[PDB]
Amino acid sequence: TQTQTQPAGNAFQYEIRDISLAEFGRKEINLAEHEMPGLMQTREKYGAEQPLKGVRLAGSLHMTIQTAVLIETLQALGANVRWCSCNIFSTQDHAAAAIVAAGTPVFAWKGETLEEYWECTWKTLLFPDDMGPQLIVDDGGDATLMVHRGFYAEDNPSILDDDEGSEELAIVNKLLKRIQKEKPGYWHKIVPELKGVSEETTTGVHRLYEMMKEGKLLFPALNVNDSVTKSKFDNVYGCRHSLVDAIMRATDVMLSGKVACVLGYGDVGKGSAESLKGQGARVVVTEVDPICALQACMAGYEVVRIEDVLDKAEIFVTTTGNCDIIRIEHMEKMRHNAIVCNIGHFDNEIQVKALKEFPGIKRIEIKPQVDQFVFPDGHAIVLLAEGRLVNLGCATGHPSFVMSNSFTNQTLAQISLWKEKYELGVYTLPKKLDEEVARLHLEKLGAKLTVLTDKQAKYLGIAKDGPYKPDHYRY
Amino acid sequence: TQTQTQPAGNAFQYEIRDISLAEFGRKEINLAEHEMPGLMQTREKYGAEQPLKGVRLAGSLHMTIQTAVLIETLQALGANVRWCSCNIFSTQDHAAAAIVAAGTPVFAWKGETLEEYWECTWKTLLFPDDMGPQLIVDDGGDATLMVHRGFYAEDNPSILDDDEGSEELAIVNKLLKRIQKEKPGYWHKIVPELKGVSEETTTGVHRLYEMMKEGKLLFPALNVNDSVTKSKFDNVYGCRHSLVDAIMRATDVMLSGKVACVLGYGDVGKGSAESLKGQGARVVVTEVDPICALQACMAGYEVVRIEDVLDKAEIFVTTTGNCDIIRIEHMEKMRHNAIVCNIGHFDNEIQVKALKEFPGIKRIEIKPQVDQFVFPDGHAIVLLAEGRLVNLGCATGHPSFVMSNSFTNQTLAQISLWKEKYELGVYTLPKKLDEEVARLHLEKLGAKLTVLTDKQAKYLGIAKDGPYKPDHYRY
Ligand SMILES: NC(=O)c1ccc[n+]([C@@H]2O[C@H](COP(=O)([O-])OP(=O)(O)OC[C@H]3O[C@@H](n4cnc5c(N)ncnc54)[C@H](O)[C@@H]3O)[C@@H](O)[C@H]2O)c1
Ligand SMILES: NC(=O)c1ccc[n+]([C@@H]2O[C@H](COP(=O)([O-])OP(=O)(O)OC[C@H]3O[C@@H](n4cnc5c(N)ncnc54)[C@H](O)[C@@H]3O)[C@@H](O)[C@H]2O)c1
Ligand SMILES: Nc1ncnc2c1ncn2[C@@H]1O[C@H](CO)[C@@H](O)[C@H]1O
Ligand SMILES: Nc1ncnc2c1ncn2[C@@H]1O[C@H](CO)[C@@H](O)[C@H]1O
Ligand SMILES: [K+]
Ligand SMILES: [K+]
Repeated sequence: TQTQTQPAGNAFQYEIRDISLAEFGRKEINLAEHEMPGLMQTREKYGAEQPLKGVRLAGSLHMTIQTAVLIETLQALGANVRWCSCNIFSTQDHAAAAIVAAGTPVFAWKGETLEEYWECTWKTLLFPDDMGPQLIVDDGGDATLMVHRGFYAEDNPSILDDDEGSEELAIVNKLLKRIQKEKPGYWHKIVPELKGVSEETTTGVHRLYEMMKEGKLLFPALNVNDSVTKSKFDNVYGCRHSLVDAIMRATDVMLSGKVACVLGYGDVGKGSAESLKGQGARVVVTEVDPICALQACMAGYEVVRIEDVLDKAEIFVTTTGNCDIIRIEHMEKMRHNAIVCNIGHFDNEIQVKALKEFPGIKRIEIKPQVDQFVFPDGHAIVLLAEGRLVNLGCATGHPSFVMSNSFTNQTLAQISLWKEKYELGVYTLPKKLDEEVARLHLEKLGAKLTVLTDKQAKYLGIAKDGPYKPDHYRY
Repeated sequence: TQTQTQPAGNAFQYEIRDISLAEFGRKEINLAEHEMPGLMQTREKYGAEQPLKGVRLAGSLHMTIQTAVLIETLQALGANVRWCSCNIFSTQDHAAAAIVAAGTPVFAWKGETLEEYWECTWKTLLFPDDMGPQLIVDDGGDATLMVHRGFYAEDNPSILDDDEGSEELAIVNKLLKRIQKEKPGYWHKIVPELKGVSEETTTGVHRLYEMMKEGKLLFPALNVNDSVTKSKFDNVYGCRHSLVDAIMRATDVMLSGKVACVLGYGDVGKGSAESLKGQGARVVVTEVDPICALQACMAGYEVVRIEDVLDKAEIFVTTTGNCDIIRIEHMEKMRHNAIVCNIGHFDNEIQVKALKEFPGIKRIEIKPQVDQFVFPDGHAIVLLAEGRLVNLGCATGHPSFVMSNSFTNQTLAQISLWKEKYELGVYTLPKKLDEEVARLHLEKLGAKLTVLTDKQAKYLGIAKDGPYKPDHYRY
């Protein structure tokens, strides 16, 4: 994909698809602001204080219209922002253009190659005068991964020669090796000034705990995914909206009456099942966790192993955050034109590589991000977004109103990481702030909260203004 | 209510309504055993070990057919059991009779007075030879309350002279005064031998933390309510079944098209709203917690203050565990024959006392536990179960299959309290045991659980046999 970079001598750097989309992007941002009252009210509340004044802030998170409102909230609070997407297909090019037109470095376009993706991550982290970010907003942990690998590779450069059998890790290694030649010691220079990362998603938080357990985490992390107002809203209701949206845009297939296999029944699987059930699909669920499996049964879904429904299901959606959920031997047995997609993580929930390399397979692009793979025996499957996040790759991701929850959490997390003294570890926002995120969205919905009386507050032993629930409450 | 006590010289004591109901109770217990695979498999698993051999075990928990299977599970593991109900209307007299016919002390019948209720609690706690329980199963904390008040009043008997403006506390104080006269030092004798309590319900757990906060808890407690397989199944799906069941049995009123006000949207409120929505009611929800309120909005419910639906709703259900949810000034404004009921706690969610004492009000019993209160202006309301737990008071409570979750947790909690050396505090069962509770119920449902491969287990950093989720996971 041919891109536009900043003119020579421009005040700031960028790389996007098309700056002429800016006016359209700005119109949709204006509409989205009205749909994001929590984010806009937080922008107003902290505006005078300027809590992020001058902070070098790098974000690696889907460059959508919703993220544009987050970027401009962080800027309204004083931050000096650079941004890239965290997925090669998730950028909305009009959002990127509108943000560049406002003067902000963005390195993101829809349809990046993997090489381009990591080059964009580097451009985002590299601030002028060979500086780095003082705070990072991350979704999936790729920016955090690059910082850590760059730092540890400066101590032991041989790790840049072990790709672990991963073509993508080879890309990262080659980039880091080039940076060692161009900017020796860069990562050791910038890590002491990087005061924290706020991480958006379940897989990114898992990566943070891998690092913290090995004693390798280099700076504090705020787990935004596990705010109640994120995990229980974005992951559930966001996917309820955006999964079926993407399937409809990509394929225009009727869901009603079809068997749809949802693999996983965590937060994303729960919302995904509801997304399809609302259209009259008969949803069947796979799970490894017996509690989640029992929840699916109590919702009226049949709990199956994938092999049990290869002759029945015509839609498969992976939601696990795990590897090798839909294997090549499964796809060999699927019904003709069965739709195969992933809403969980990266691209390894489906064995996309083994599918592409299957002997004698023929690939036909129906349209961008919709690929029919025809097997020699004559049956085909339809893969969406090359097995990457389908809601963002084939539609527009979650709608603004729910992203206002997630991004109010991100804003408060950035403020907290900057103002508070966190030790090395992974933290969550206090429950009273989590409650505030929800509270800010009630007025637009016409929802009126009841206020505890003095007698009731004493009876329950809680304050009228919260927090209302014990620390361990599950909602 | 005329009761039957054991014959003079009987091997054991009891007080129930009618022993002739035993054969009917036993038939329903036989059916319920098939619906409770978690309990029945737990019997087989721990049968040889006899982990509760000889343990004096007192239960204060709704004397239902489901509790009969729990009692006989505890006995099948060796326990020496005595039982009473924790609510004056919740006993199923046939269940009580079937358990007495099997040789077990039960002090419970449907329609006790408050004085009789506390006399039954005392008969349950008092073991032969002036002994007490070594373990307690409690639901709502009444037995735990009596033990603590008995112990502390032996140090300061003037505690028994302060009724605190409560007729029911006056009943407890009068009984404790008699026990001080008949058996001085009884509570100081039995407390050192009482190894723990396992508490079934949200309100009882709240009481445990209040005692912990005051430094007054006298023995360890296992919080059964907050097992995942209890709170997210019993409190939710149990009420989804048993709320509408009770409303239908009590009133035979069509829910479809009516506005039904559910006050509270925690676990019980969530299940209650689903109970009514399934019949085409238009559910409106009240809440003090903005997170729970936002969840209700995302489910398509209008969130209101009760005052905005007094001219609309014809059903009101309190689910809060809090006091003074439905006030007399609300009931004065309700639509004619509006149904008013409580599925939360005790009898103070609705201002039943103020209703009974309202000037000029007329009470007409339609049938047991269904009372029409006719106001002087001609409008009436229909109060269910005198404002006590409506599912247990006007129907049969939760169905056996979901109680198998709760009662497998109770069984495991009793085993744990007996075998492990807990300190003074409130504890929950380990996640792997919580998962086991769910796993035991999958076969009857036909659910097929997937097993992680070695590669997937390594990828996620978990064991193939669990636990599958972080400690703080909310499901
Ligand atoms: N695309 C989006 O917009 C979006 C939104 C939120 C989160 N996410 C991503 O979605 C993924 C899931 O997130 P979550 O919050 O639902 O996590 P979760 O832990 O709540 O749920 C994942 C579930 O997958 C199950 N699972 C794991 N391996 C399995 C297997 N082999 N077969 C069947 N089930 C299996 C687990 O038991 C678990 O219940 C993560 O990668 C997360 O980052 C994506
Ligand atoms: N009848 C049954 O079979 C049964 C089953 C389970 C639990 N319970 C009982 O039900 C009650 C609720 O339990 P839970 O697990 O749902 O507790 P919970 O804490 O999950 O929910 C209670 C909800 O009530 C809300 N609330 C409190 N005061 C309010 C007010 N004035 N107006 C509106 N909302 C208000 C709280 O914000 C909370 O979300 C407890 O008393 C519990 O012991 C009964
Ligand atoms: N419209 C969107 N804009 C930005 N991020 C999104 C959008 N929809 C979903 N996401 C995020 O993508 C993450 C997965 O990488 C989810 O945790 C979710 O918060
Ligand atoms: N059928 C039943 N038998 C015994 N206890 C029940 C039944 N239905 C509901 N309960 C319990 O009553 C408690 C409320 O006192 C709930 O926590 C729930 O576990
Ligand atoms: K969107
Ligand atoms: K029942």
